[PDB]
Amino acid sequence: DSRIGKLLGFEWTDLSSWRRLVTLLNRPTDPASLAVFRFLFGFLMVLDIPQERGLSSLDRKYLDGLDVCRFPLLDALRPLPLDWMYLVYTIMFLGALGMMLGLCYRISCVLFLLPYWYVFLLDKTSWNNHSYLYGLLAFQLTFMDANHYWSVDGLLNAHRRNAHVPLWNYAVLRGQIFIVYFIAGVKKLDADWVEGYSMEYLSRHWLFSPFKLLLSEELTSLLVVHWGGLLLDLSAGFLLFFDVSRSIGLFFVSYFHCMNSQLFSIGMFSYVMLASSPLFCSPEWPRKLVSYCPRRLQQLLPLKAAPQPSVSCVYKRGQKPGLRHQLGAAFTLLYLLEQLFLPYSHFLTQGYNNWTNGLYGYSWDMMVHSRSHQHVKITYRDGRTGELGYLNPGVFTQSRRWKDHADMLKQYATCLSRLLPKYNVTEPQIYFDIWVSINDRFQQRIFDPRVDIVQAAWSPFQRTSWVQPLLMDLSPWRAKLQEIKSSLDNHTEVVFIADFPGLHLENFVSEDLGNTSIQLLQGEVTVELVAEQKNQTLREGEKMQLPAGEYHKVYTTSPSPSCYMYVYVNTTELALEQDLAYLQELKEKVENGSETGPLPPELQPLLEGEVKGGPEPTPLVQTFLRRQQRLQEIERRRNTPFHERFFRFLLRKLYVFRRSFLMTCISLRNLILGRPSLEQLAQEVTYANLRPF
Amino acid sequence: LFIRREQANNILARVTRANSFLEEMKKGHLE
Ligand SMILES: C/C(=C\Cc1c(C)c(O)c2ccccc2c1O)CCC[C@H](C)CCC[C@H](C)CCCC(C)C
Ligand SMILES: *[C@@H]1O[C@H](CO)[C@@H](O[C@@H]2O[C@H](CO)[C@@H](O)[C@H](O)[C@H]2NC(C)=O)[C@H](O)[C@H]1NC(C)=O
Ligand SMILES: *[C@@H]1O[C@H](CO)[C@@H](O[C@@H]2O[C@H](CO)[C@@H](O)[C@H](O)[C@H]2NC(C)=O)[C@H](O)[C@H]1NC(C)=O
Repeated sequence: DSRIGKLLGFEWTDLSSWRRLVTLLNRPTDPASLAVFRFLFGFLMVLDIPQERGLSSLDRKYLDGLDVCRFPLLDALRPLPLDWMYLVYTIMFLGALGMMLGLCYRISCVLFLLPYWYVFLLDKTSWNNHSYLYGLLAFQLTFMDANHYWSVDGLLNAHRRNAHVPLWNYAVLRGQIFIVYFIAGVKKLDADWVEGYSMEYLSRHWLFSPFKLLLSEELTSLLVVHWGGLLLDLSAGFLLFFDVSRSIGLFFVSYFHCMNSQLFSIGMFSYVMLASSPLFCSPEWPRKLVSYCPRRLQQLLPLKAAPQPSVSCVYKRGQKPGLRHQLGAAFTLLYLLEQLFLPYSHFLTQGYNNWTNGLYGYSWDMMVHSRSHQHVKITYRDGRTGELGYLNPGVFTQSRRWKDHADMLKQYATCLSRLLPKYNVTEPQIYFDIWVSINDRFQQRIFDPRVDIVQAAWSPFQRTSWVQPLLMDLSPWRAKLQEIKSSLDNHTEVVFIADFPGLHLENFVSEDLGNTSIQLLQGEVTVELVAEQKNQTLREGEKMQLPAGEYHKVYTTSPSPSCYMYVYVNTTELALEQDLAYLQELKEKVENGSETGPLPPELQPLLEGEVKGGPEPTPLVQTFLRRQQRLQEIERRRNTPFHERFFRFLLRKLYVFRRSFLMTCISLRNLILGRPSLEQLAQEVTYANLRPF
Repeated sequence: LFIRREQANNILARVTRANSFLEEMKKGHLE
């Protein structure tokens, strides 16, 4: 009756003592909405396992014999053989089905939870924010009585058909969703998001077309995308709770999630969040919806009678709370407190700290940092001969997150140290030099290029000494940089570098990049040409013309970091483009009747379009024909009806699911009966990789 | 796997310019 107790659902007196808080978190409630969320979540995970978890492409990731570098959270974890991995994924699928249909719920939740976290912890390069959310929701749902309504276990056991559930299930779920929204909102108060640097180019998508009818492109790219996102995160946290402001909240959140689904390729995150939004409605909306149906349809829909008493809730007559009620209340409070604390727990695990904070995956800092890499070099020194060699950038790896994070770099170095000695390299010392920029800043080194990473020092609870600090003092320069970058022609390209004192950059400009120049913006550098061993000292605003096809070094001699730039034009491509344009112009002139003189023999293949009964085409002819074919293909792709695209999408997904099923069957047969001859295995694998059509 | 000195010190090389939203599923398949 009290106003303050009706907008929150509990009087203050219910929090006076422990025995009355346990009686509030175990109040009876209708199980209707929890069952619907359970069904949708299980179905979505069933759909998700063959697509994002990687059951389709599991035969090329964990292939036996292939030597690859793994990035597990713990060094003790190791993948099992491929067949047992397929068995693990089969257990995941069975558990997801059990959650969907509510059959053996408490065993199905375990069978889905344990394999999922094994896969999640086996690789650090596949930690999104939605995988963590799925794992957390499974962990919560393992303890919630969500099989009371619309479940097969209800049909089997008569004490769980339309039975009450304690209130703390809804409390935990709503708290999780609110934490997601609110922590995302507060994390998006970084200076980059509120200024318009994260997702700067997203305003060009056609879905933002109506907004441009009233605002310019830049304001649409600042007010709508960034500030709108922040405000929507906070408001989606708060509005859905209160009854007065739920329709508006549901509308905005649904529009937000549909647009996110179309704009990005996150996966099932948007649909899962859409499913989670109705949890804030009344606990009995499916029942009232079922009531408003014809009598004929109700013979298949769930029941509509009031739920029966359950032995998992405390009823007010009195009843002394038992043991499971207290554990439920404690679990709710502790879990929510831990979820609040974990995103801000980076002052304990300082080893994973970098330019950003902590490993990506559990901070809810979605779409806030964009990184661009310019170069990566790996150098090694043999411990016996003393020779120096250079390795490929990303050899023996299946992901590109080892560049940003130091803990993964240490594992990469150790893996290379173990693998190299079979290529005659004894006791290598491995150095790294990586150029990365975040949110359109100056390119700068992320790791020290003089430290032997193989025999360096790294602990999870201490700061790494070989990670360069971010030069945020050069942050305000960005407004100038675009002005420099927007004044160039259609051929010129520009690169920006900022370098530390005492370090030098050695660069080998290719023979194609003629007309390359270096200009200094801030600091003091000396540029050395090694061809004649001549070095020139440069002051601010001095331009130099570098060779094309020789080494050159730039040393930073100032006491503070120095910022400079490269401006280059690809002369070879320009000459090729002019020649190709001339050839196309001559062909057009011949076609329209001009240039009445007989065509050269080299031009004859161009008009004919087929090299038959004549000399092989020149490289210019081959390039022109390739460009013509590519243009025709693009034109054909653009001019396609919608239904063809939808049909191709459905066929591709059907192929993915079919390959997953057939490979899993082959693996299970290998496990149980045995392994047939090689020819039979090859034939079966060929059958698996067959387009449906 | 070994690469020459010249190819390992070529900063100005054509790279696949793009951003990096780490919360995006990789394509996985190809033509
Ligand atoms: C990319 C964006 C947010 C990142 C994100 C994502 C992808 C999520 O999945 C989240 C799920 C739960 C919690 C937080 C999440 C999150 O932070 C902004 C996307 C902006 C949007 C597409 C533009 C439209 C904005 C509103 C809806 C328009 C209202 C009308 C205005 C003119 C006021
Ligand atoms: C050109 O200038 C550079 C920059 O000072 C000279 O290099 C340094 O080289 C000396 C001699 O080997 C080293 O002792 C210093 O440690 C180097 N400096 C740094 C910061 O690393 C280079 O020798 C000069 N070249 C010529 C031909 O005079
Ligand atoms: C400079 O222009 C050339 C044009 O030839 C670009 O070359 C393509 O570059 C790739 C990658 O090295 C080669 O595999 C192709 O053979 C080149 N195409 C040709 C020869 O037609 C080159 O990428 C441009 N940029 C640089 C830095 O050289």
